[PDB]
Amino acid sequence: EVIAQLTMIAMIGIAGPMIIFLLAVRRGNL
Amino acid sequence: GERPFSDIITSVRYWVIHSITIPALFIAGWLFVSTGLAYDVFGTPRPDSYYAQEQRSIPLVTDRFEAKQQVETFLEQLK
Amino acid sequence: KLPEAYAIFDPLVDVLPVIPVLFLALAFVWQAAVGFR
Amino acid sequence: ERGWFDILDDWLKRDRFVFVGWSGILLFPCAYLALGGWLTGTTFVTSWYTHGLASSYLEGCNFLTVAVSTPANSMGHSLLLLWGPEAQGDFTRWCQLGGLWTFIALHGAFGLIGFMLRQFEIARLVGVRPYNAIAFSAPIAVFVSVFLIYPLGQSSWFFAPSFGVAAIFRFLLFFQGFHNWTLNPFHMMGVAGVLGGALLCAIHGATVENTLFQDGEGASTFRAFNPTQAEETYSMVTANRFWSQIFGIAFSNKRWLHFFMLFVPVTGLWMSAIGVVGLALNLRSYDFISQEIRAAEDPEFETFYTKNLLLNEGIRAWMAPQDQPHENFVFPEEVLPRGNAL
Amino acid sequence: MSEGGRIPLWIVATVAGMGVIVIVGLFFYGAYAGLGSSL
Amino acid sequence: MTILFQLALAALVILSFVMVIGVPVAYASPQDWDRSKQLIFLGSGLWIALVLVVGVLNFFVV
Amino acid sequence: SNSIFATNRDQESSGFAWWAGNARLINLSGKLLGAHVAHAGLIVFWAGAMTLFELAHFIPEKPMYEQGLILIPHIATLGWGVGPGGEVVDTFPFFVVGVVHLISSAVLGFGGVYHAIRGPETLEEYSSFFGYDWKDKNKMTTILGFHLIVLGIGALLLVAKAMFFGGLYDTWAPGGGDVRVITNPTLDPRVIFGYLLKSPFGGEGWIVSVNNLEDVVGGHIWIGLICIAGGIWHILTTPFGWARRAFIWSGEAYLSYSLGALSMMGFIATCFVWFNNTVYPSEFYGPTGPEASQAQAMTFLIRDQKLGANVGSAQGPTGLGKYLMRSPTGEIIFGGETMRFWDFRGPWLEPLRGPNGLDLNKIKNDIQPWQERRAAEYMTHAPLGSLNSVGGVATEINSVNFVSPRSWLATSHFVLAFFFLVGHLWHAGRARAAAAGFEKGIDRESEPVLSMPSLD
Amino acid sequence: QTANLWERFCDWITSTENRLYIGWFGVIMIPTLLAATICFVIAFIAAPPVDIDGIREPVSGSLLYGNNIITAAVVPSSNAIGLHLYPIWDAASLDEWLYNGGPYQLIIFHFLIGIFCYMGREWELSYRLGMRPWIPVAFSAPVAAATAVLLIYPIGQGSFSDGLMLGISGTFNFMIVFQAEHNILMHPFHMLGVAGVFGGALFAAMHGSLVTSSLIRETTETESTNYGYKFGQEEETYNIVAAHGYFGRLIFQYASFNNSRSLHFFLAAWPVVGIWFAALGISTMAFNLNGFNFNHSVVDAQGNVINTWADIINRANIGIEVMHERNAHNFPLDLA
Ligand code: CLA
Ligand code: CLA
Ligand code: CLA
Ligand code: CLA
Ligand code: CLA
Ligand SMILES: CC1=C(/C=C/C(C)=C/C=C/C(C)=C/C=C/C=C(C)/C=C/C=C(C)/C=C/C2=C(C)CCCC2(C)C)C(C)(C)CCC1
Ligand SMILES: CC1=C(/C=C/C(C)=C/C=C/C(C)=C/C=C/C=C(C)/C=C/C=C(C)/C=C/C2=C(C)CCCC2(C)C)C(C)(C)CCC1
Ligand SMILES: CC1=C(/C=C/C(C)=C/C=C/C(C)=C/C=C/C=C(C)/C=C/C=C(C)/C=C/C2=C(C)CCCC2(C)C)C(C)(C)CCC1
Ligand SMILES: CC1=C(/C=C/C(C)=C/C=C/C(C)=C/C=C/C=C(C)/C=C/C=C(C)/C=C/C2=C(C)CCCC2(C)C)C(C)(C)CCC1
Ligand SMILES: CCCCCCCS[C@@H]1O[C@H](CO)[C@@H](O)[C@H](O)[C@H]1O
Ligand SMILES: [Ca+2]
Ligand SMILES: [Cl-]
Ligand SMILES: [Cl-]
Ligand SMILES: [Mg+2]
Repeated sequence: EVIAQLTMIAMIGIAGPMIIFLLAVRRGNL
Repeated sequence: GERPFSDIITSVRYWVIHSITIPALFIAGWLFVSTGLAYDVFGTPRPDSYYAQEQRSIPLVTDRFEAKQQVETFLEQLK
Repeated sequence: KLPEAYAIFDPLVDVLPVIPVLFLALAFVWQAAVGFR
Repeated sequence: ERGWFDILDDWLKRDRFVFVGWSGILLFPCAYLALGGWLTGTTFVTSWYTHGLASSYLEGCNFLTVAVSTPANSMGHSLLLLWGPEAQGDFTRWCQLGGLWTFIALHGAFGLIGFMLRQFEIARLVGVRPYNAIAFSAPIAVFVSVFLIYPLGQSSWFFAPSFGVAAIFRFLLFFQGFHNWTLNPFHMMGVAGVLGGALLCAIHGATVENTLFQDGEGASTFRAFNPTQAEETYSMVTANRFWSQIFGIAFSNKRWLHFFMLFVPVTGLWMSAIGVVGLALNLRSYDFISQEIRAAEDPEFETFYTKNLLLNEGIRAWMAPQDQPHENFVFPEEVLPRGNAL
Repeated sequence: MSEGGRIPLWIVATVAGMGVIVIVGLFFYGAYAGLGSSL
Repeated sequence: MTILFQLALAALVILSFVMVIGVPVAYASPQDWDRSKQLIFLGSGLWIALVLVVGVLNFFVV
Repeated sequence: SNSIFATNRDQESSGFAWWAGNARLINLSGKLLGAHVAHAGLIVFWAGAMTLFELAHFIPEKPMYEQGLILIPHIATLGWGVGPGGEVVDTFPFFVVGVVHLISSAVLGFGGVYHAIRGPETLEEYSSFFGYDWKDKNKMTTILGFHLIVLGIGALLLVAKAMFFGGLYDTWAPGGGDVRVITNPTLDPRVIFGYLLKSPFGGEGWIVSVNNLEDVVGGHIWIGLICIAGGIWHILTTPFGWARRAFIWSGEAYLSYSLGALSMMGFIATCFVWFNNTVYPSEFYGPTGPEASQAQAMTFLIRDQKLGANVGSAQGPTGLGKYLMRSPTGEIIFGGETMRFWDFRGPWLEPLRGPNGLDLNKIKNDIQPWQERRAAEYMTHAPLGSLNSVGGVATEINSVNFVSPRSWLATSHFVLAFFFLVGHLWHAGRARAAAAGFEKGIDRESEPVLSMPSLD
Repeated sequence: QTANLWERFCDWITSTENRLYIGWFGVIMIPTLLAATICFVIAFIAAPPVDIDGIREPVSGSLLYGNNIITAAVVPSSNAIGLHLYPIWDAASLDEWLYNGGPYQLIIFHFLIGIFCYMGREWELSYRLGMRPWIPVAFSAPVAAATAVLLIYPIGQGSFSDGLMLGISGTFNFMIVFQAEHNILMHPFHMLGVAGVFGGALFAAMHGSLVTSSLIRETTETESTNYGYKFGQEEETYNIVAAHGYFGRLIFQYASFNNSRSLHFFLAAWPVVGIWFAALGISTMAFNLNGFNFNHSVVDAQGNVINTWADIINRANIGIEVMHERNAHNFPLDLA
């Protein structure tokens, strides 16, 4: 169960900074 | 007169160097414990080494000048 | 326990409660990316 | 042709990111070893042979319970040098005997000397009066009285404070139970100086921040200040009127205000150091003799003073066997003082 | 190679902070498992 | 049916993760807003449908 | 174009630094709408996700209060999922509440993100209905009225649950705690508003003393109609002159008023969960502090009486009864330190109480095993424990993983109520200073004190 | 006219010319603080012994009944009263009211109303003077702490007999019992409190010494340097660039404040937030969410407990626990 938990929170945790990064490279409306 | 830290830690050269040295130091510290070496350098009891199996008394040092030999005696009584 | 059909999603359910905390953290990532202007 | 001393003086006093100075030759090694010794000991080193205690991350303690603990009482006030007659050059035995405690205390003492010297040296080079150094005499008086004079008056370093969070809390409660230290007027003056200093810190910062002149258009007002400006950034006149009408009195002299902010906490810490020097000798403010005469003769007479002594008696009887293991105390259940039911 | 700002400071701060969170989280996990867990 | 139910819920989880990232990016992106707006509609309708599918299918495995 | 300062989202345009950045929204109704709806999504998200976490961790045969649960207790108190004595008979209602909140949070988050970054930044150009000016007193009272009506409907939903959709869990139900349909809600205003005029001190307890579901339901009938009526009132009127002259009329002032209101409610909730065992049933939340202390005295009374003690005549060391004594007004109460808790009332104890207080005849003859069980359970689940959830007094050794839900809920909401009172003071003082035009500091060329006579 | 005479009254109440500002908060503050002060002074000198723990064991608090300044206190109301309000008129006599600790309730309730109004009065005068409004936010920290020990803690424990006792030794009694019953030393909010007051004292000495260090020479060698500043002068009296140049070299440059507004905000915020957390410590231990418990947390391979310093603290806590209120407990757990 602990490998699954750490993978979920890793994917969830990257999602936020991933949004900022994608908008930064696309010169979006940050 | 030296470069600002923000210039250094946002440079590629800084991270090429430290992508190696920081993990290497972390792993060496890990191994210092996982090999058990930390116990023997500092003289810290392992979990099975606080008490002998029969006695439940603390190996307290009571002799100032033969304390070194007194610790050495308390340790031989474990195994 | 969850109903058994949902059991495979147990590790996901374990982590969802902390997501609101991530939104507060995300505000600082975002502010850093615009230089705290 | 200048002379090596002046050439060294030049290099030591170069304006660099970390100022060195002559004082740094003492300060940096001693501060680094004191800090490094504490981190080393709290991470890896036990207190099993000196105290019967686990005290390191390696043993399972956390940040609140790790410590570098004092040597065993049987060491007396030994300097406990690595090459001394107790450890005889054996680093492992030295750690097991508590040598890291005197290592940290003594490098710490000389590091504090180095820091105060740094305060003098930088003040002299920049051309300011050395009041920061003078204010630092209070931390020094506290460290010297608590970590050096107090154990030197007692039986051994064992009864000095151990360097740890929970270890220090134990030291507080020991001083309550054995010294009745809260009853000591030198501690009370110390408390007044610390709480009074924190009061002055808060009220002065709040007063400045709420008597600012509007020197810009922003709703966030920090940007409307220039370090080179000649003008006061807040109104002393409006601040004075406010506190005069709220509290009855107010500062009117900015120089006195800022000297008083130094005087209060510095004097308080100095007074607490004097009381601890007395406690080095068990010269306690333990009792009020008139209270004890009355209570001994009159079993209906009770005050908060007699109530706290009963607590002290509980602390001593219930903590001493494990806290003073060299004494080999065995207190049979029937002799332990305790109230009803508990 | 030595030019400042090739790696944006906001990314440095985010990754470094996540590293701090991971290591501190590991220490809190260790409060409940193995030595020091009371178990 | 138990596996089919698990598939529809897995699809909803995956679609959700795609929307959580894709919608703020699209909303704040200058170009391709016309294509983004249509996709956000499609994702939203599919999301709602999958919630209903999982909701109905729940009662065949619980 | 390619400029970092080119947007209005910086200190240069707004006058507010990044750490006060949400103040840049005061006069941007569209984006501020987004912020509020997104934040509502976060609340709803937590309710849903936390319930599913609780349910996934839930062992239905252990008491809830042994399991760190705070949301499932709220659902169970509404009568969902439980039977006699609070036993869990069906976890599916807990699952439904969790799922539906979690799904709903996606809709709120969608609308929040839309309004916050994609939709119109200000609403006034787009809609006279949804646009607003903080200084438009009539628009402000209209939006207040809409939300008052929404709140009144919410109160009537509780009533609907209690009277027409299964009832509520009643710890006081005759024969033992059980779900019960409320058919005769208390409508008499002398009772309903009598609660509001009770002293908050001991033995009275203001509204925290509500001790039966008929008063609870009837009270929510009253609050429902009052809120709907007040909402209609505020849609059809504008503030009277005396109100106009008394208040500050600005977004920040309105925020400060609500912060003072929420602080007060937070302190009230703290006392409710600490003392009240009717709308916070001890079956779900654990015993209250007073309850567990009373349960200890009850436990040793039972034990010692079984051994042959005459508990009525047993003089304790002080001269007061070791087990039983009188309150300052004469009622027979439990002795020892729990003399302070004699205002406690609970269903396991009331069968032993008569007109004079605890009845020695009933104590000698009528204590049932279920009462001994309940008192032992509650004595050993007293709401005492460490921050790392080691149950018991502070000197307890590690073993029991327990902190009462009552302690978690009381402490959190005191912390929150306290900072919200600080926020009230902050924003109330700032709103006054900003309305008067000196929130940025003293005008050097027009310093008021310089125009005042000296004090002396 | 009624409206004119009332407006004259309002103008006097809110006048910026009164030597001490009155104001609307002052209309409540002045009578409540006077009642609390007068009762406290009389009780501290002359009150007879009070049965704080409701076990007919009266504790003498007043000077005339055998106390000195260090041991005297106004003793809390009886444990038999609990949280009941006990005004004079609910007593059969002043004699009864005194035995049962009536004065304590009168004092603390008037005092608490008074200091809350003192806080509002700080807002009010700042508004009349055209000042910024957050001095009462700083004062809310000591107010919160006083409210924690006089009101919240007794509510949580069910009795004003457990609130702070109003005297020097009574304060120490409160502290020592609190440590046994909550392990407050191991609670992180008390730790933040200590950082607040240690740090506040440190930063006071630091700020005081740095400004004093860089005063501009304006006096002769005879007179006090204090004469170099004149009340209300426009120019700054010290060289903040010199002060910053010293402190930036003492540590490193970027660790030092050159912005005086940032500096003084920090001086306000550090002790205030620290004391907010201290007050929240007491106010949440009031509901028995207590300090960290690592009692027997370290165990060896066989299962023997290996003591830590936390366990030595526990032994002191037990000694306090078993001795305190030695005649008041009949049953094995102290549950409040
Ligand atoms: C600022 C530098 C500094 C200072 C002041 C100290 C101070 C101390 N150290 Mg630390 N140490 C340091 C740096 C320093 N250390 C560094 C860099 C290391 C890592 C190598 C260490 C590693 C270390 C260890 C491992 C230990 C110490 C210990 C100590 C303590 C005992 C020292 C001692 O007895 O020395 C004695 C030696 C001297 C005093 C040298 C003096 C030389 C004199 C002045 C020469 C005089 C010549 C004369 C004029 C010639 C005459 C000629 C004739 C023919 C006429 C003391 C507190 C011990 C300790 O803490 O025990 C608890 C200990 O075990 N230190
Ligand atoms: C409850 C938390 C919360 C909410 C709802 C908001 C909301 C808002 N903030 Mg505030 N803020 C917050 C906390 C919050 N903030 C905190 C803690 C700080 C201190 C760091 C700030 C500091 C701050 C500043 C300095 C500013 C704002 C501004 C804004 C507004 C515009 C944001 C923008 O343009 O970003 C653009 C960013 C992006 C486009 C990146 C992506 C952002 C989206 C929303 C992430 C969505 C993630 C989510 C998982 C998606 C789910 C999708 C799914 C439902 C389909 C917006 C209404 C700005 C403003 O007032 O404008 C007028 C502004 O200048 N905020
Ligand atoms: C009303 C708020 C509230 C309350 C009363 C509870 C209560 C509880 N939670 Mg829940 N939870 C909450 C909100 C709350 N939670 C939130 C917001 C999240 C998302 C992070 C969760 C996610 C969550 C999980 C995943 C778990 C719990 C669990 C629990 C139980 C164990 C608590 C514990 O060990 O804490 C430990 C205590 C701390 C970590 C102390 C935090 C101290 C904070 C930082 C102080 C903050 C002060 C203030 C807010 C900030 C002021 C700053 C100032 C400058 C203004 C307990 C019943 C556990 C459980 O048993 O579930 C079955 C569990 O596993 N909770
Ligand atoms: C209180 C919250 C709130 C408020 C005041 C608004 C207000 C507005 N919205 Mg926004 N929105 C919200 C939440 C809100 N919205 C949510 C949750 C979502 C996600 C679904 C959206 C997604 C959204 C989009 C995509 C658009 C808007 C638009 C608008 C504007 C025109 C709306 C209109 O004319 O509807 C007319 C009214 C109706 C069509 C009937 C509405 C009946 C609703 C659907 C059911 C109500 C039942 C009940 C009251 C809901 C209780 C919910 C509760 C349990 C939480 C207006 C400013 C439009 C806009 O800004 O254009 C420029 C637009 O395009 N909104
Ligand atoms: C969210 C709730 C809410 C809010 C924010 C408002 C806000 C407002 N109302 Mg409305 N009202 C509401 C709900 C609300 N109302 C409901 C539900 C009803 C139906 C009963 C009404 C019926 C109503 C009427 C008839 C009037 C208002 C009026 C007003 C305006 C001034 C009110 C005022 O001076 O308050 C402050 C209160 C006072 C100045 C009175 C003295 C307050 C005492 C001293 C406080 C005691 C508090 C006590 C300690 C706490 C509880 C204890 C108590 C139970 C014993 C203000 C815009 C006035 C207006 O002009 O409307 C056009 C007005 O005439 N309201
Ligand atoms: C329900 C659900 C879901 C949802 C999800 C979500 C909603 C998510 C979100 C998420 C998020 C929302 C995330 C975020 C994150 C964040 C982060 C991760 C951050 C961090 C930060 C940091 C680390 C910081 C740092 C810093 C900076 C930046 C600056 C200053 C300094 C400091 C250090 C502070 C899904 C889809 C799964 C599906 C299933 C179900
Ligand atoms: C003793 C001795 C010596 C020395 C040694 C040394 C010098 C050492 C050092 C050491 C060191 C130098 C170490 C370090 C360590 C560190 C650590 C271990 C850290 C940790 C940290 C953390 C964990 C963090 C935390 C935090 C905080 C604090 C705040 C913010 C948040 C956070 C969480 C980040 C010699 C050889 C001379 C001789 C012999 C004796
Ligand atoms: C504006 C802004 C902001 C904020 C934002 C927010 C706050 C948002 C929210 C959002 C949200 C609030 C979202 C939500 C979402 C949700 C979701 C997406 C969900 C989903 C769900 C699912 C998918 C489920 C599934 C399931 C079922 C059905 C059954 C059971 C199991 C499970 C759980 C698996 C910030 C701070 C960044 C700053 C910038 C601006
Ligand atoms: C549901 C329920 C119930 C009922 C309840 C009720 C019916 C309530 C009501 C309530 C109410 C009915 C409340 C009210 C309140 C009020 C208030 C809270 C007020 C306030 C005021 C103010 C805040 C003012 C201020 C001021 C002054 C004083 C001076 C001038 C200026 C001004 C205006 C600022 C009962 C308990 C039976 C049971 C449980 C459930
Ligand atoms: C390390 C202790 C230093 C004490 C000061 C000794 C200075 S000694 C001094 O040094 C000069 C060069 O600087 C020489 O020119 C001179 O001949 C010599 O006597
Ligand atoms: Ca701009
Ligand atoms: Cl006591
Ligand atoms: Cl008892
Ligand atoms: Mg571990």
